[PDB]
Amino acid sequence: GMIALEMRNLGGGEILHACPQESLDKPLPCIVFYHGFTSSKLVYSYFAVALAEAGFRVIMPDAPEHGARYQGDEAGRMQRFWPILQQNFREFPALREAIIAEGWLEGERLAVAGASMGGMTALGIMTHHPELNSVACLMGSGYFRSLSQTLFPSPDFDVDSLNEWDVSHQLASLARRPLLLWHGDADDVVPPEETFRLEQALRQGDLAARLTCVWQKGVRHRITPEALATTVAFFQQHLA
Amino acid sequence: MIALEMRNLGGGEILHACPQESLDKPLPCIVFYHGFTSSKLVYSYFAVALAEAGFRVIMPDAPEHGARYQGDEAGRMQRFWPILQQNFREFPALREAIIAEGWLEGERLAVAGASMGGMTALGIMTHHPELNSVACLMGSGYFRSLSQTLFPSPDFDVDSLNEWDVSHQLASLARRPLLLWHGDADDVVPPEETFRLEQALRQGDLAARLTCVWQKGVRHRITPEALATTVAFFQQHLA
Repeated sequence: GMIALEMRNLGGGEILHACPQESLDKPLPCIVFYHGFTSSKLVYSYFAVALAEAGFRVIMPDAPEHGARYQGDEAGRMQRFWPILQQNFREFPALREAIIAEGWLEGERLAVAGASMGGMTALGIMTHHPELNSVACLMGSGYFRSLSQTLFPSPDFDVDSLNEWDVSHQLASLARRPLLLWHGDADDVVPPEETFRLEQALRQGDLAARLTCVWQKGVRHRITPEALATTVAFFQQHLA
Repeated sequence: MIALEMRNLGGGEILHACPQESLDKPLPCIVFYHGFTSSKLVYSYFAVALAEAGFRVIMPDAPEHGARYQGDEAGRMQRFWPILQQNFREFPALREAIIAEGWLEGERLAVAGASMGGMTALGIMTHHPELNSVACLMGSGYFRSLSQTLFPSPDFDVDSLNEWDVSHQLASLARRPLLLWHGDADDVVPPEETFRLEQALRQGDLAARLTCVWQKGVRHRITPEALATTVAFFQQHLA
């Protein structure tokens, strides 16, 4: 069916909202989707299209220093990946409250998803919010302390700031609700081992009963039609 | 606020996006072609961005992609070049279908695409000087030579690409505004493809309508800057 999409201000910033046309004036199951680093909610808006076509409401915010928040300091942003990620985690409760205040959320049917930096965001949120319906992380990681040593390392940022969010001491929270981990097995940006290590830790700990882990052979750091279909099908089995 | 729908035209599924207030009105239209092994849904952010700018956007499936993909992953990898050639050939019928829907205002029609889709847009250009403007993002016009290195297709007659290859008809690329965008670290479609076309047009005195945009350090990926450049280009030429 037909979907509606709009840019709207919510919680003090700009979001992208998509939903079925026939449900603009109704609460719905909602997915917050977080975009990747140096990308934007508009570049990742195909997730909103695909999920709204499946009947969901999708809310896409701007990460710090991205989208309408970006002021052109490209070199500085390159040095602030990890503080940007940390602020992304911290902004989730206020965003949830703003969604609820709009009348957009049906009950407790709220999920969180993202790709790359956005998938890292989703996993960190999950450690603090296992009441969520379900979570998806595509070509991401939960091992922030480790990965911040090599991937876009941030000068003058204390790695201890990531302690509360890193998934190493939070695996039972990741096991509490349905979790999708997707990764291309040839990723040359976020190593596939980030996701393999998490899958193996959950399985070895008897914490994998709610885990869906999908690998795509030969795929690098890019979302494919198969990854998108996997994401939609996952939410159709838990959030719908 | 924009509206987006899937529509079935003559047995082919298309993605259509436009401003909600204009659903029942003709508009300037952009046909956007997706990349190889991708789909119109994965590239639908172009439809979102351009509809937010006031355009109607029509996105079809390439042969063996989207709703036309019915299996044979391995076979599809061997058929890049016949898929591209058939993508060129389908444009007139697609335009006729768009017009039959009442979607197109006059002759205000442009084509664009990324990767294989940008190749498609350039090939269409060579045969359609009546178009308003054309955009090719991280693509190439040098089909005959590129077919020997990028996803080569066995048992495909390369000579059938000669009628489409831009290097056999440089003046046709100069007839209308043309955007070439490329990331200079692209490891899938080499940036040299775009550099060589820009230089060929400049050396032929055929670059007066050419806009060439590079992004330093960017690989085979559409960035927010590339997307903004595409929107700004069509605003310049469809206004």
